[PDB]
Amino acid sequence: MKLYCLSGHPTLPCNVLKFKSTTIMLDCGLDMTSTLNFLPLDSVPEFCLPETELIDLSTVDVILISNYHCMMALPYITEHTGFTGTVYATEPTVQIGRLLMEELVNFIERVTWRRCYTMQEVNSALSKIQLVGYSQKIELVQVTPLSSGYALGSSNWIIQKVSYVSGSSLLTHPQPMDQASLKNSDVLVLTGLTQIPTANPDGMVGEFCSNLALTVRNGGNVLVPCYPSGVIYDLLECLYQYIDSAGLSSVPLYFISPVANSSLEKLKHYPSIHGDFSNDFRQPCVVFTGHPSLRFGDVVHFMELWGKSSLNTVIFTEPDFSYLEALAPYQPLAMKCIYCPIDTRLNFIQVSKLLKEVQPLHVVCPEQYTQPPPAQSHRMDLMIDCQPPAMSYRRAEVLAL
Amino acid sequence: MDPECAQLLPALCAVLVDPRQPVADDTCLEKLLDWFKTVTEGESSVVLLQEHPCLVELLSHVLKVQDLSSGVLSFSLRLAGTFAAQENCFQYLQQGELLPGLFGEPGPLGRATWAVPTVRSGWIQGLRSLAQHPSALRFLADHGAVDTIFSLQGDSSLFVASAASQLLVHVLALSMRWPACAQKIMDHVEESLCSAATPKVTQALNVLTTTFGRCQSPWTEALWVRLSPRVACLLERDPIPAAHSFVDLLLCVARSPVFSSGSLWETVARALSCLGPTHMGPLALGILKLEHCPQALRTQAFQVLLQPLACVLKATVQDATTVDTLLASKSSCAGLLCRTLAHLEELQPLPQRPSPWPQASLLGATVTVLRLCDGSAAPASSVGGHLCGTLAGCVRVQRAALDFLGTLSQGTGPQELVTQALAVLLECLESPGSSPTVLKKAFQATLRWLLSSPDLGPLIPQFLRELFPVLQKRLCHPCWEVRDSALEFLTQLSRHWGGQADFRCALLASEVPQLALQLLQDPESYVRASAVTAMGQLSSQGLHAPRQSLFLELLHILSVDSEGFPRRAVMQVFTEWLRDGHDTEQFVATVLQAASRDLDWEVRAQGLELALVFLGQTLPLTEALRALCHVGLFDFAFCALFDCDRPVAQKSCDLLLFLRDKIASYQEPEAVLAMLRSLDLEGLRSTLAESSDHVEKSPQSLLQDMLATGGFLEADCY
Amino acid sequence: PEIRVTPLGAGQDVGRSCILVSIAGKNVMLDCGMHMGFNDDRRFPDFSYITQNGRLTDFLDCVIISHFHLDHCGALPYFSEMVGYDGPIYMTHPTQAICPILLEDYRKIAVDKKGEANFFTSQMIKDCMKKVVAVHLHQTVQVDDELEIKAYYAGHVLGAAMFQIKVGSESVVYTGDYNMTPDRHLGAAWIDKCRPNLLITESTYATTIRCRERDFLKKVHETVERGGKVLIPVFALGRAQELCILLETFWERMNLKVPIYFSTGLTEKANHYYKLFIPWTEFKHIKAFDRAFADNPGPMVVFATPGMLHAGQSLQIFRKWAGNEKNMVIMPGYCVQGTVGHKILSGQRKLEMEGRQVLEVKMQVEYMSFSAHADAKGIMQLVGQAEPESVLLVHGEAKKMEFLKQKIEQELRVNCYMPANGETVTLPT
Ligand SMILES: [Zn+2]
Ligand SMILES: [Zn+2]
Repeated sequence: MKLYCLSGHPTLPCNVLKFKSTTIMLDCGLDMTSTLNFLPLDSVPEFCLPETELIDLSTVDVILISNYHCMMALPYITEHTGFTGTVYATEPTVQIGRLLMEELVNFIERVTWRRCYTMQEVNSALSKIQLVGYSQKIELVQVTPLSSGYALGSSNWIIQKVSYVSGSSLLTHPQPMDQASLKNSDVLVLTGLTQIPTANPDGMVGEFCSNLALTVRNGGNVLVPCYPSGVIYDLLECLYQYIDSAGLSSVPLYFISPVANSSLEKLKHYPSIHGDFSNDFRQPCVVFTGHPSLRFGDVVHFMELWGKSSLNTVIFTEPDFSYLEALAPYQPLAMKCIYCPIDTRLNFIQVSKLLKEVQPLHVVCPEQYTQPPPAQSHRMDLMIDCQPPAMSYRRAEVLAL
Repeated sequence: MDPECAQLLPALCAVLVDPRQPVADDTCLEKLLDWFKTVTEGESSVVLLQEHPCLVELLSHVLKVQDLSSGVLSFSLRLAGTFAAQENCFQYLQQGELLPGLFGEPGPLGRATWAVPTVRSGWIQGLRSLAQHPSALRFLADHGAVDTIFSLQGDSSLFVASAASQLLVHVLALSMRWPACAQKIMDHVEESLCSAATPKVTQALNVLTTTFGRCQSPWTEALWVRLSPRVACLLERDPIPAAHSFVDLLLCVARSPVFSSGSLWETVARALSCLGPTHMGPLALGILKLEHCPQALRTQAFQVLLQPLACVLKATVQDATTVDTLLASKSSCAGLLCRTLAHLEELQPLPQRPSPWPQASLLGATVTVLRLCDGSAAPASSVGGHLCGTLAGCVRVQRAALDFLGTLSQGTGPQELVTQALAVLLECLESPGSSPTVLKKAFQATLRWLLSSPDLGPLIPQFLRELFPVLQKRLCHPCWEVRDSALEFLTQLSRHWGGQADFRCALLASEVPQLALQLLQDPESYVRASAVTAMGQLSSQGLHAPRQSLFLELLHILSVDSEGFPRRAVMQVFTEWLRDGHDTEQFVATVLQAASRDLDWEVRAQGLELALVFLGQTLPLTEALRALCHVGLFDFAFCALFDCDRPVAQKSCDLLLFLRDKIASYQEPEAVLAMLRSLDLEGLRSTLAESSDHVEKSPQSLLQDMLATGGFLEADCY
Repeated sequence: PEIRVTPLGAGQDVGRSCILVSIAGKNVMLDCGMHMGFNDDRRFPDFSYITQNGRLTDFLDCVIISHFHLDHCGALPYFSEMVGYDGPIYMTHPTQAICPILLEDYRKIAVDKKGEANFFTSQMIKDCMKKVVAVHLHQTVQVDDELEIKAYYAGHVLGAAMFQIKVGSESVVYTGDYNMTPDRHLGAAWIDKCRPNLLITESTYATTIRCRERDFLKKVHETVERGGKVLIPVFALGRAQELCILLETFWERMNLKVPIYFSTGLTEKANHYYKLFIPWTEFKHIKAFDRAFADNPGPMVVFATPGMLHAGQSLQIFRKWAGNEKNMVIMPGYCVQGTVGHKILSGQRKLEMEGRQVLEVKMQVEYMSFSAHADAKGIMQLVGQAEPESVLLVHGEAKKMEFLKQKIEQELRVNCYMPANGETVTLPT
């Protein structure tokens, strides 16, 4: 048990697990943290990648995946390298991840780090994947996915004993976060916690709907940079409830996106602005569109048209891109900017109650969790309170376990 | 009594004891037992028991049938007690061994019915009615009932157990006004204080608490000096047996200069040091409420009431018993601060306040517990760093602190306090993660701090420009109770500062009067009522949204609407308009048409209140009446006179009576005064001004409903 | 760490309702209710037996209102404002939208009977509705970081629930009024295998095993084909709507032409109480009503709404049509002593109106109790489906509990309590 760690990011991990004879590489998603060093669509916005210098991929056997938010690096791992193993994942996961992959490439061919990939790779990558359901035991050790409740297809993986928890929620619609299924283990890898540990989600949901309805009630336009799948659904089930309860009347909801029709499986879902959108475009309106990073996509067009008036408003909900640095290339600015990070993950008051119920022996988390946050360095509760102390790791490290 | 009820008594007594009919209704008995008290309290009782010799056979059957219900027994015991309250009836009820048979082992005491707490509560409340004269005093001593009450003061029913201790206190104080009864009681109490289990000690300390306070005669003074040695020896065990009962004794003793004149203040002073951090508070505040007290004691009282706050103020950048509790756990920390802020708030409005009352230091200690709760404090120790992890996001401590910070504004102080107070208040409003119950208190604290400042100076207008952008964000919250709370703030603020050129410049400059008007169509009915009231106020001040397109929008709600809350909120607005004076006849005529056609009793009642206001401004006289008949008032007042709601009929009765008076000191006045005289009003007023059950609550109709069963009528939900 | 329960109300009774539960370290109150038929401080529970401590906010941790009936929620504006209490009040979503109208409609009766001595006002019902925290079915919510509650589906009214309380190893489920027969209106109660330490059920229809739905329609049909008028005294919400949907159906399926009338004045949930009804499980022949045409000769059906023939429309209408052998009244509920609707339901036919008058009553008088509670079969069905460690009975009659207590004791082989009004009950964990 010598856990090679290829990426240091706490939310988009990359961990290789060495065993007696098997090797497992779980949760191999990209790091969009770098695509906003560049300028919007003077170069090509280039992406990061897990540090493959630690070990070759021709030795990796299997590649597990929990959820779609960390899969976009699957091309670089199974196509450009000599990877010749199988890949397991869940049915509603790959159905969604395929959708996000088509959006990204569509945005970029419109006109160590590596350039972006093309439609050729993703099809061959999304081919050699074997799909499973919850509790369907798979052999090799005997890995099996469970229910985390974070996203639609989002599974924790218990290897056999070593448990693995990444990006799990407890505030729910999906299948509940099971807890009895992952106790009595030797070690327990725990990654993917919330990144806004202080503010509750329910506060920020009421903060999204309130800044929205405050603008459209005053004759203004609201731009919401979001993904086509993920948090956008919880915004809409809350926005529908808000409109019915608070009484917002007759405001369009233009969900324009290159891949939007298959994205739902009075929200009009036009495919692009070049088309019948410019004709049926009534203001004041709301447009869930673009890419969160603001470095490409349709939002770059909207961000320029409306950005010259104090009545309009842009609201950020992706708790991954710092909205202050993702917005600098547009200054000077007159349009209000609001940060309303909706994040539904395991809070620190929630993770401890888990441990005092699951009761593992050893736990392992990145450096950013065994230390209080960089803002509230004094707050000692915003940290994994476990006994015995948790074995931390960093980027490009080899633990002993 | 009266002839209608009298002739119905013999049948009543027959059905109550008969074993074939179903058991009588428990509610009916209670409503019947209350009737007898009314009769006997104003007349003699022995005259009654002869004039109607059927009640005795009911009492006499109680110890013969051996199969009475469980609830007819209870009725009879309380009935035998309420009759034998006068000495004449107490003896007259003994020829045949009736009273010593009911409250003795022959009666419902020795049988297999002393198991239902209804009979026991009836036995105790039976004695308490008769124990009011010396003849009964001898009855309680000899046959033995004080020995029985001692066993009832341990019962498993708080309703019985606590009514027994209220009987010992009644027997004791009656015995002396030592005598026979008193000497046995004080012995059992004094023997209970020396017990080993808590329930026995609590039973004693509750008999003592009622003694001191209900009787200050100098025999009580002798009792305190004899028991003080044992009472003081209670603060020596590992757990003090009954702390909240112990504390309540010291306070009822202390608030009497008699008892306080040497061993009292020595125990009190020692209690403050040995009681835990759950009762030390309630005792330390009781001290500060008193005028007479050793100054060395109060200085120790106040200093143990401020101790939890003093620990927070030092563990943040600007006592082991306390520092342990605030860190022991989250429940105990939030527990100790919520009680301390409640106590220290019941203390401020008092004239016997401690002095000097620290104002500047308390506020700074209250503001620094709102930031810890909010989450933006700054530690200065490891106990301050542990405090941020506990108090952060605790709604119970944030509600307690926000009520206190609102109280700490009625004492005049420097403006440095106000700037520091509003600064932390405004942070609670412009913040996510404040619950709808915290936003209701932040909005109530912000209002007392504004209306208590030393036009509008140089600093208030700046806070306003910072504020109204936060009010716009709250009128759009996704909860009806927050959009409602922000419309009662905008109403009260505009009710005071409505005529200040500064407030009208910061209001209209923002988008508040436009959001306040798009809420006349909120789906929730409680927010239409608040929006209508705010527009009514905002338009009396001349601050309409940039004047009669409102009266057209309000009059639409009064007619075409679903709920009652907006409609009765519209009527209060139209009345305030007419009385203030914001074509008058056409106004009153249009409104009194939608009132009379309405279906709610509150909208019609305010209609006549809108008429009174208009009637007064009118009452040369011939047109005054002609105008008064043009609006249709007489059509309104007469229809409401014979109405299905007695509260609506009184308002119209009081209206015409006020109209029949003014029209005397001064169609035609002559003819209309006939129509006013033709119908009776004083007879109408006397009928309307009575309850709506003067027939169904009468003793006549109460009696008939008990002996005239035999229909379909069991108990279900309302 | 024992559990204590004190039936401060509804112990061997169906009047007040209040149950003070003390799980290992938390106190909880359930169903703060009322008692019609009185006019003084006796209509409310006795909270003094709780306030022999610090203030209520310091003692209690939450309040839980099962459904919107008045014997289960009618002392909330009093307990929360006059006694004084600031804290969460956990209803469901329809119960929060129906309570403010029922409490405002009963306040019309109290202010009429001259009984507002110690009573809440219309401003105090609003401030009490703001302390409420609505919940969603099957959606666990967090109280005090250690006290976890969760609702279920009960039935018997729109909005009712069956709460569950958890402080860790200990658990108490409080089944309010619930049904097990899958009625054609709401449904049957369902609870999952939780196995709490206690189950606090009710025993209204203890010793009792769709005849009523038909017999109602037949008697209206038999009295409307003879030129007679019907009168149905009913409260604003609750049973008034489950009859309108019943008459509206039967009338299009028979193509009748008689006018139906319905008006409350405080609300139009005749078409909004249905809006909340759809997420749980527009009229043609039902118009509005006024005093104008309560005397035009012709067949009719009326839903007047001052309640169980209290003072108001119902009493005034019934006072007119009383002199006719063809008319009838239907009492679709339980009336309490001290009201016109109680005498009529049992015997008396010669009332007395204001003055020395005597009104002779020749109409028909029927009693179709449309309540929907559980029964001996259903209660046994739930205790098995719930599998508790002890059962406690409230909200019933004194004897029907005693008989039912034996069957649950013997058949299911578990200890069942039957606590009186005020008797604490301890059971170890
Ligand atoms: Zn009930
Ligand atoms: Zn019910």
